[PDB]
Amino acid sequence: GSHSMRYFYTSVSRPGRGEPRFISVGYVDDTQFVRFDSDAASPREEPRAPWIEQEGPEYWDRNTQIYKAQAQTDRESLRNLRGYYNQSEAGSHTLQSMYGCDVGPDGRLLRGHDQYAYDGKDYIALNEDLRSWTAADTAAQITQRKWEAAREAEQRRAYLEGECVEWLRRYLENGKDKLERADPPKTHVTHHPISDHEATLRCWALGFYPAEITLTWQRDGEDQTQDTELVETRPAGDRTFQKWAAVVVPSGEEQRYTCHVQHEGLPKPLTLRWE
Amino acid sequence: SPRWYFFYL
Amino acid sequence: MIQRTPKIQVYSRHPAENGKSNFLNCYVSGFHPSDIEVDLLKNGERIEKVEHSDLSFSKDWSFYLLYYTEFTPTEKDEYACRVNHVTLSQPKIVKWDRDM
Ligand SMILES: [Cl-]
Ligand SMILES: [Cl-]
Ligand SMILES: [Cl-]
Repeated sequence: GSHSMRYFYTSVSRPGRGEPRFISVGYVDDTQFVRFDSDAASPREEPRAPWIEQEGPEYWDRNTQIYKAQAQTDRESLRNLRGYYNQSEAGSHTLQSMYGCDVGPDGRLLRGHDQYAYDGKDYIALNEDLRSWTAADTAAQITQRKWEAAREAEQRRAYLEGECVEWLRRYLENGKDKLERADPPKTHVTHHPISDHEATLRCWALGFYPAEITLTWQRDGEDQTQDTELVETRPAGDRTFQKWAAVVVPSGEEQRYTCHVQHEGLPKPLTLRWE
Repeated sequence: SPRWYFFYL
Repeated sequence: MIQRTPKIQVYSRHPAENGKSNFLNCYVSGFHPSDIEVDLLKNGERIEKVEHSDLSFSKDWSFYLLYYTEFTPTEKDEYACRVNHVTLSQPKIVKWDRDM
């Protein structure tokens, strides 16, 4: 199937209390394999998956040096953003970065991603063409113009089309079955009486990987979006995921409703009923 | 591995 | 700036069975900014040596964390998650319901 590599950076300024906290996590698909945190005792890239532990000490030393430079870069990005938005120097602010590559089963690039948020809001994103920018507001336009003039997109394109793909391919080889697996959802429906005149149907999906899933209810084939309670997809702790969808139904009309599950691990989506 | 090109916003 | 209140789920890794070892989870997702306080409670008391995942975030830039501890459920032991966040006027306690 298809695969992604992503790095997620979080920087958080703390004025008068030293350098901003910088945290990176790295993912293949929904598997975290690395982390770096500037607050940790000896800040070092650390493994967080078994299949990346085989990398030698030079790999950890190298990535450590990279994150250390990244932390200083983000600190200066935060300084710059404060000016653009003309803000106090007294309060805390957040800069988030997300970048990586998607590859098809053939292992070639499908799509590169490179994008930023300031204080939880879109700031700037590299377009799918990897040659041009979408700025979220007039401040981001300042960043856009300096990046266009300096042709910094070309350097970002080289990482995403080149290295990003090579590292992902090597991590997929390292991981074998633990990354090429799709675990289908374990699915069932439970009935919970509310009154004489109403009952809750809860449709469950357990132990699925990857996290992407669609869980929906239908009344005789019709959408129940506004009448469906739907919990956020949640981790089990063992690198599988969980979800449920509930809908309050008039008692006796249970046969009218159907739960629909779509997941990579299901070639055909499931239709669960209550008879 | 993480990218070793850096960019100031 | 954007502030989003956490969504809180307290659940076990596996379907709970009295006397069988398991993992109690509190998942806090959808929150901003990133500072958050999460405790797991046994009969209203704070469990020690609780672990958490590394700060990460979703497509919408909102943060998520998993707090978890090994435990062996019993018929009588109650478990809860208590979350504090600048979006809350007071900490939110969500009880563990083994059916949920
Ligand atoms: Cl939720
Ligand atoms: Cl409790
Ligand atoms: Cl999202």
